[PDB]
Amino acid sequence: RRALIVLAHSERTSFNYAMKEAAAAALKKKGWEVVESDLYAMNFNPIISRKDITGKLKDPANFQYPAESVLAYKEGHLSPDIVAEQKKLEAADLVIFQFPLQWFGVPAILKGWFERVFIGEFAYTYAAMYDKGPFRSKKAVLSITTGGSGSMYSLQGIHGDMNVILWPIQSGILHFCGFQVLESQLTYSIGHTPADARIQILEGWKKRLENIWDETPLYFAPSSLFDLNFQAGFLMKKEVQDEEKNKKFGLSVGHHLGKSIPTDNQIKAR
Amino acid sequence: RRALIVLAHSERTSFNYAMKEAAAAALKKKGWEVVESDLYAMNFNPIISRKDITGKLKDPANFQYPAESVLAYKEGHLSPDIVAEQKKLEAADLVIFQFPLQWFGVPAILKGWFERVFIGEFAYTYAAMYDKGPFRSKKAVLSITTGGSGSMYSLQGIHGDMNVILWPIQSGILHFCGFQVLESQLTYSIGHTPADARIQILEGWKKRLENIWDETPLYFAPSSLFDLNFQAGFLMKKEVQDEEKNKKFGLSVGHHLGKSIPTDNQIKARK
Ligand SMILES: Cc1cc2nc3c(=O)[nH]c(=O)nc-3n(C[C@H](O)[C@H](O)[C@H](O)COP(=O)(O)OP(=O)(O)OC[C@H]3O[C@@H](n4cnc5c(N)ncnc54)[C@H](O)[C@@H]3O)c2cc1C
Ligand SMILES: Cc1cc2nc3c(=O)[nH]c(=O)nc-3n(C[C@H](O)[C@H](O)[C@H](O)COP(=O)(O)OP(=O)(O)OC[C@H]3O[C@@H](n4cnc5c(N)ncnc54)[C@H](O)[C@@H]3O)c2cc1C
Ligand SMILES: Nc1c(S(=O)(=O)O)cc(Nc2ccc(Nc3nc(Cl)nc(Nc4ccccc4S(=O)(=O)O)n3)c(S(=O)(=O)O)c2)c2c1C(=O)c1ccccc1C2=O
Ligand SMILES: Nc1c(S(=O)(=O)O)cc(Nc2ccc(Nc3nc(Cl)nc(Nc4ccccc4S(=O)(=O)O)n3)c(S(=O)(=O)O)c2)c2c1C(=O)c1ccccc1C2=O
Repeated sequence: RRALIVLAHSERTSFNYAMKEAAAAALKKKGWEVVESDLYAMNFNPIISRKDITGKLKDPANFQYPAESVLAYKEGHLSPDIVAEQKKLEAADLVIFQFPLQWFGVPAILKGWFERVFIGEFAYTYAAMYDKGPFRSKKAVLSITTGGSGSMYSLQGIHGDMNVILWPIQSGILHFCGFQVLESQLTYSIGHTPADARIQILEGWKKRLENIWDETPLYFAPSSLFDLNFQAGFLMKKEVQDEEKNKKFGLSVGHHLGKSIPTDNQIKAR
Repeated sequence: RRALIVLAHSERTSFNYAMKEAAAAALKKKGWEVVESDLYAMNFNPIISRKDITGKLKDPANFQYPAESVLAYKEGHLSPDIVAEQKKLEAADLVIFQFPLQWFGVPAILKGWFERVFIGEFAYTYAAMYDKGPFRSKKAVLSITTGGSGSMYSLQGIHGDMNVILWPIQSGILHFCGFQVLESQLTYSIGHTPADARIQILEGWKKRLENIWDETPLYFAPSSLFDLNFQAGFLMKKEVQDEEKNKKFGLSVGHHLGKSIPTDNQIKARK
């Protein structure tokens, strides 16, 4: 069992670093082979460019990134820092994303990590996406710390449902490539947590990773219910559309179908 | 009136760049003072660090960006790039974010732009946020070109409702700082769009800009319905919670209240 920890924070004194290192000690004691990826420490470049391709470009005039990136992968002409990361992606059974919440999403350095590493054919394919994604036998977690409390991200909060915020990350990025997303570890208002309570959070996180691989993941609508061709528009099957019309709740946050959204569908397991 | 355009594409030969240039010339046509912000061309730094503070750090031992960046702004110890961008904001009346949809969100360079430019005390404040935000006089628009199609992001699409994908950007980032978000300009299935069809998209976009200041912005639950208190935990007033009990719809995407979401809340204007 091998695991990969990705950390997007610039400081060592950060609670994210402490939250990272805690995961390491907890998993290593369980017999895990853990590798890390402090994005800031590596001086990782999150900005995609034509230099991501180390081979002869197919069209140096009109450059299209999703075209040259797929070709380079099949020929081994991606940037050496991207290939290095991809080797860790496949070798790792569990992937942990540790970061502070930043403007209702991941930090730029992490967003750019996704963009450069999740290259077509490697991470995803339209002939094998979501349920059939390359990373099927793999589980992903989100370990986030926010400045705001949990009430502010409640259904009756000022910012809105936190479930909505985590959707374009856990669904469209993680699950899209086959990943099984587990229940996110949410840390609301960490800047306002008493000293001896912070110490407890580290323990609840370390105890969790003792039996995390046997957890029940979040629910997504399986693609077995979609047409999955380019002429139908990848829409849902009418056999199912007529079935889901008698229900009160939608399938998921993005697959709500103009009706009620399942409580904590993106934070709590089904 | 002044307009700011923030372009996020590495390629000059991209349709996003065409969409930027066409938007520029259309505004200058109507006597707009147009300022541009080509991130890739500006070699903009998208990563936050203590390097963002040129002065002396309050605590180089235990460094915290949010609490340390607010200080530099107050005293004027911010990086020249950040300040040069913060001035373009304040000056302009209309902000346009031109970018390709990348992984169900914005490019890192644009995300980093938000992270370094939008600093506390300037862009936002716990007392002055959303409806009472600092940028409550200004308007913002999203101009997006996606790979997938409109049906893929339809309600029954494999990807899901675009309104959900657009919410954390428009509500959590734009509106949070006071902005008035207009109807996003979505260009689906680009690359599968014919040449003569791509020349018409530009003109229609240039036409919309003619009377875009007189458009209706997207709906967001007014902060008046909430108790802006920490003892109340910034929740909806019980007076308001008892009003929205006999209803079968929420107020927005993030304020669905476990109920239904108003159709096209993040793409189509109110009513
Ligand atoms: C650009 C930007 C955008 C942001 N956007 C958002 C947003 O949209 N929403 C939002 O809610 N927040 C936002 N934030 C705030 C951000 O979420 C918080 O700053 C972050 O979650 C906490 O930072 P940190 O995890 O590095 O911990 P720090 O703030 O560095 O540390 C928190 C506390 O943990 C303590 N600590 C450190 N190490 C240990 C240890 N080993 N044991 C015990 N205690 C320890 C420290 O004493 C410190 O007081 C944003 C911040 C930035 C910079
Ligand atoms: C890292 C990454 C993540 C992505 N994530 C997503 C995602 O989550 N969802 C999604 O849907 N898509 C995604 N995409 C795909 C992305 O949305 C498209 O590649 C992008 O929208 C293409 O837009 P462009 O500005 O590059 O235009 P281009 O694709 O460069 O332009 C297309 C065509 O327009 C023509 N053209 C250019 N200028 C003009 C002009 N002035 N007049 C007429 N024709 C012109 C060009 O000749 C070209 O053939 C992603 C891509 C990347 C690289
Ligand atoms: N850095 C923070 C922080 S912090 O904890 O690190 O200071 C916190 C933080 N949210 C956040 C901000 C303030 C407070 N609380 C807060 N704030 C002030 Cl200025 N005064 C008081 N005192 C106060 C005043 C009157 C009544 C009661 C009280 S109380 O102390 O008992 O809560 N409380 C609380 S809470 O946990 O106490 O509810 C969360 C944020 C951020 C952000 O950086 C940020 C960035 C972008 C968007 C949003 C945020 C953001 O929200
Ligand atoms: N880069 C691409 C590209 S590429 O053009 O740049 O090579 C292309 C591309 N896909 C992509 C690009 C163009 C179309 N356009 C396309 N094609 C056909 Cl055969 N028919 C129609 N008709 C059509 C026209 C308008 C509206 C709806 C429809 S409908 O077919 O969905 O009913 N449109 C269609 S389709 O789903 O509608 O078939 C997918 C994607 C991506 C992505 O990067 C990407 C990333 C994450 C998730 C998804 C994608 C992605 O889908």
